[PDB]
Amino acid sequence: SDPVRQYLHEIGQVPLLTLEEEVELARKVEEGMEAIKKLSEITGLDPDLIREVVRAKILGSARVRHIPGLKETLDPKTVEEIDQKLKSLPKEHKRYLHIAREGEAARQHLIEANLRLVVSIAKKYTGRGLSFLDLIQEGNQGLIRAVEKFEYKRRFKFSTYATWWIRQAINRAIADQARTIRIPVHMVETINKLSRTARQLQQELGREPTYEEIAEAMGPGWDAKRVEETLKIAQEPVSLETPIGDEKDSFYGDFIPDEHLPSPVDAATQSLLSEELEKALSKLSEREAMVLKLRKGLIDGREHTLEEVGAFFGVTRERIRQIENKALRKLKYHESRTRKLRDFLD
Amino acid sequence: AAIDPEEEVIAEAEGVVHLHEPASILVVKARVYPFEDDVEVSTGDRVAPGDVLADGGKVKSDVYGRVEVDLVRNVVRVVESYDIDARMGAEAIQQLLKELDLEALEKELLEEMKHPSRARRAKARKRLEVVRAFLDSGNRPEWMILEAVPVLPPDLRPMVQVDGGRFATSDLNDLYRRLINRNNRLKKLLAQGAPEIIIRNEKRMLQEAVD
Amino acid sequence: DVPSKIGTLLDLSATELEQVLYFSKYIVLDPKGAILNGVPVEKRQLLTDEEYRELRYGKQETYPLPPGVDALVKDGEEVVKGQELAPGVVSRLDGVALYRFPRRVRVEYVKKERAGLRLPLAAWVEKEAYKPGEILAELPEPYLFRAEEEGVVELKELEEGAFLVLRREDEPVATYFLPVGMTPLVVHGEIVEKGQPLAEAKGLLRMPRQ
DNA sequence: GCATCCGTGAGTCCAGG
DNA sequence: TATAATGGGAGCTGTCACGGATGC
Ligand SMILES: [Mg+2]
Repeated sequence: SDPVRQYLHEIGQVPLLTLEEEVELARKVEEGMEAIKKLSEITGLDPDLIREVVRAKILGSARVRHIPGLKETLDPKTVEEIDQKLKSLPKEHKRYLHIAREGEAARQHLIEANLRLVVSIAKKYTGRGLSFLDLIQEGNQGLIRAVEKFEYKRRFKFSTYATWWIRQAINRAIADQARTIRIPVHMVETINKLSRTARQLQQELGREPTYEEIAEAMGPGWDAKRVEETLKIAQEPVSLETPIGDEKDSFYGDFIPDEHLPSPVDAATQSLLSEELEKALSKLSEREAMVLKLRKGLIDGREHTLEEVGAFFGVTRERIRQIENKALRKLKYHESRTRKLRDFLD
Repeated sequence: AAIDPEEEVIAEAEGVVHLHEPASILVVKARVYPFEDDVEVSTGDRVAPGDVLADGGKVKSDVYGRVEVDLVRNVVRVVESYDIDARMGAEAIQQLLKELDLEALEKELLEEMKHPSRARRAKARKRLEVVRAFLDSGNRPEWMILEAVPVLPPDLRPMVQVDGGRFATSDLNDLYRRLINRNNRLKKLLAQGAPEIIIRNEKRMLQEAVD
Repeated sequence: DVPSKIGTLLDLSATELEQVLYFSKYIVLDPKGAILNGVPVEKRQLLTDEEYRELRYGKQETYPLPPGVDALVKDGEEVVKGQELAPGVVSRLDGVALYRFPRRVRVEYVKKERAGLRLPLAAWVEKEAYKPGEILAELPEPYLFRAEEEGVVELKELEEGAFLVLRREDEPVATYFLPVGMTPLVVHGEIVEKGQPLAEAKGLLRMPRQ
């Protein structure tokens, strides 16, 4: 019922590796990687396509799916075709097919063996934005990189090299998802550095630091203004459903207006403006009203150049500019008289 | 063989080899089949009795199982195992929902409705209510399993800058984000061919995110 | 939503639909002639992880060998339930045993050589070859096998039985074979002239087992 | 046939903070 | 990028009462 207890059980199924069993699975993995390289040398097919085919038949038909790097869609038809053209090899070549299969199975068994290291490492990363189980699955991506990159020949135990890629993976996830508004990795590291700096400064000052103390202890290039802006960028969003009162009647969204959709006052004012603009445009002849309705864009939404208004009216650009002048002047006179439009200038 | 050549073991003269004091011993319910010529199945292939293992057709399969081509010992090992299709989760259940022929269940349960015991009548009526709801409706039972989870339009779950410049947001945003992260991580653990246990855990966690 | 609509249609109790949906039990869609505990696999039957892994990948088990103790059973060799796999390991299933990381590799090197012995005709048992352990000769009284070359002694000792090689100057000059029942009287690297005692044979001398 | 466990519901509006 | 590291931690304690689905 409790997902992490269930997953701790599934993990305690696979027993841990003896130094021999670990070195053996490691070695088989390295040699199967080698064998896929050799099988590409032999067949001239793409090493990644080769790897995905060997992997397909290892895991089973339960899982075959299109791979993004692969230039070909990986369905049972084409994996049967390529598995057949692989089985059509000489003994000393088809031997590399058997090698790759064994290497894939060693890979799965070594991963599933070291699945508990991931848990023991991610338990120290909770309360940092991400769920325990989210943290374990990122540690599992770390375990996968580490299996595919491990060199038994260096004589090091597996745990030592895996722990690096596991820590790497968990930290990249924490820095990549824990924020609703996502902030690049380098910037998150800068923010955290600034955190720890201010904490040192306060733990020695007996009080919080100002922007200036932090801009000093942070180093050159950093002025108080920059500390300020970096903080303003780090400011996480807050929930609309965060309550204000003991009762559930009170949310925080219930106080935020909507400044996008216009108010009925606003819309009505635009309507009265449109109508009064029409009323004062009609005192112009339809040519000068039309020249202005084009040169500003109250019709069709866009304003025209003088060449367009003159090639529409069949008149020179000086003449259409001139009847625009006189249209504007007659509108200014009508406005000095009736004063019907002043109230809309705000 | 060994890490560095100067520790390898080479045979100085002709002799047979004997292996004493092994680290541990592994009993496997399997079937052995030696070979001398070219072998025609690789490790990972599943084979039923009557299948061609090695040497052009001479040595063949006795038992139901899965192929382990031991090259050191020059023998094909077939480990007793069926090709059983047993699944987990909503992909399985969506299958079973697709495979439900409704009218045949309507018939089964109408027959059931004649039963003397009041209990079987009650349960077959209850079930028939669902079957006939889906029938009269036009609704495919598998629709109760989501493949494409829809996204509510942004304005009804907003990211709004309040007066102070700070941001308010809705909880549906953090829920959807959880969903996209677990879905993307799943797609990437699939492409990279991750083990079973891990894909199971990602699948479960993804269910709970949709929940 | 009780009573589950999905759980109603497919005749699955809430407990089971949870177990399949939240990944605690497998549900079968095509048994493919699978079997378990003798009963064959019926479609839509619910299987735990142990059960499904058994049917799908095969029962197996590894048992550890304490250090220094060898195997009672051989590699590749079929074993039965209950059969002890080592002086402290008893196997819980049947099938083929397999070795995991042998500690000691013993190579038996074959040697085909030519060696000479001298015996009183009375005691010899004439045969065209001599099987291992087969009697070679029966002597009535202690008889001193004697050197037939001058040289330095290379005394190579087997489990039972011995090889004396005399070598004048590095180059070998004689290879004498001393079978079971004949004690050498010389030490490695000894100098012997012709006719001095190499070995005393008493009673019967038979071929060694090796 | 009875307990037994499950989920679901439990008055209106108004102010603050 | 390489000593080696291999199964988590809370829980939260004083409603009340129904209906309706699930086990001896
Ligand atoms: Mg500074």
